[PDB]
Amino acid sequence: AQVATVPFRLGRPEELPGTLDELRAAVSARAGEAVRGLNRPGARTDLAALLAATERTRAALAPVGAGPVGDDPSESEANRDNDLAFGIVRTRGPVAELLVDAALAALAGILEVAVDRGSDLEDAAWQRFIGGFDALLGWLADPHSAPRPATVPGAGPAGPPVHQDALRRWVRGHHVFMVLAQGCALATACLRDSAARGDLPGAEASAAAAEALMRGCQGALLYAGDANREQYNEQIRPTLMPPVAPPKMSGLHWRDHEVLIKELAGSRDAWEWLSAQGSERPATFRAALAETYDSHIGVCGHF
Ligand code: HEC
Repeated sequence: AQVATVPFRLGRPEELPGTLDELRAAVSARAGEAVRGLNRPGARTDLAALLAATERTRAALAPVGAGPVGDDPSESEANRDNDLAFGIVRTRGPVAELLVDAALAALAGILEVAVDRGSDLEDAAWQRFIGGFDALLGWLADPHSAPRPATVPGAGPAGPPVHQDALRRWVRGHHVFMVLAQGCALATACLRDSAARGDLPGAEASAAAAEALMRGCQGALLYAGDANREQYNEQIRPTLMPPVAPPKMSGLHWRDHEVLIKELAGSRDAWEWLSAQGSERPATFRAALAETYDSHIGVCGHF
């Protein structure tokens, strides 16, 4: 709809790999490709070369999309209308590798607006918001080491508010939601599995990935509210037409979010287990966890 790239191809979060070995054999080859693309020389000089690097990468990548899913018996209309509302199409194929394409696609969508018209988001919140991609792809490239944070160029100050540019950031922002939700769902399932199997190094890396993905979602919720408050201001005009409403998420029941909170639940005993074995991630995660829950205010309706 010229506000976001549609359809946004995405995997079924239920089919996501569940253990650190199944994740690596499935996604580490395509993720490491994407990591090499987003850190090739010159790509981090400014925000412009980062967008060009994002496009060269996903262009070079052999697309894995085996078409739309279609007849899905596990999908409800509460999931479908929620998927339609933001142009999401569930796509057949390597679900983990699709998450790599969705990440590269959603990031490029965020980078277009910030190159033409900058961003009034704080330079500290801007970092964790983009670093969530570096976290996801860096960890997907090597699910057994904590991802090391790379440099993220700044954004210019917010230029002239173009018509419904806060709507472009509202739809393009919700794609980052489902991208980062699936990723954080992985690192929790791997943390749960590694903990039960006595994989202490694997538990540490998965927790580190989940935390940087949680901090990356907090910055995604600030970016969302920045565009929703700017939306609330854009509607003081009395409109003789029926006032077209911004697409909203219909309650907690969007698919990737349903999976992530189920993963987060029942992962309780693993976080306490990491804290006992001398880890420092259990503390800084609960920080990012509460920071993210607070950041729903101003973004989610039923909230
Ligand atoms: C509106 C729909 C949203 C959107 C845009 C996001 N979340 Fe979620 N979330 C939502 C609700 C209604 C609730 C329950 C609130 C309550 O019961 O008081 C939640 C809860 C969470 C949680 C807590 C999980 C738990 O307590 O076990 C987390 C961690 C969470 N939500 C994460 C999250 C992230 C990372 C989002 C951006 C991708 C996000 N939410 C968006 C509803 C909504």
